[PDB]
Amino acid sequence: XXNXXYX
Amino acid sequence: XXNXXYX
Ligand SMILES: *[C@@H]1O[C@H](CO)[C@@H](O)[C@H](O)[C@H]1O
Ligand SMILES: *[C@@H]1O[C@H](CO)[C@@H](O)[C@H](O)[C@H]1O
Ligand SMILES: *[C@H]1C[C@](C)(N)C(O)(O)[C@H](C)O1
Ligand SMILES: *[C@H]1C[C@](C)(N)C(O)(O)[C@H](C)O1
Repeated sequence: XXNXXYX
Repeated sequence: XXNXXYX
């Protein structure tokens, strides 16, 4: 991954 | 806020 969120 | 990221 490497991005974040939260969805 | 309350959401995340990262931008
Ligand atoms: C999500 O990423 C942030 C940034 O590194 C960190 O501070 C949180 O503990 C992690 O859940
Ligand atoms: C989200 O990320 C910030 C930055 O590291 C941190 O301060 C919060 O505790 C984490 O939930
Ligand atoms: C991350 C934060 C958020 C977008 N407010 C959420 O609580 O809805 C999600 C489930 O986790
Ligand atoms: C959160 C993750 C990311 C989008 N890959 C970033 O490193 O570019 C940003 C600065 O922090």
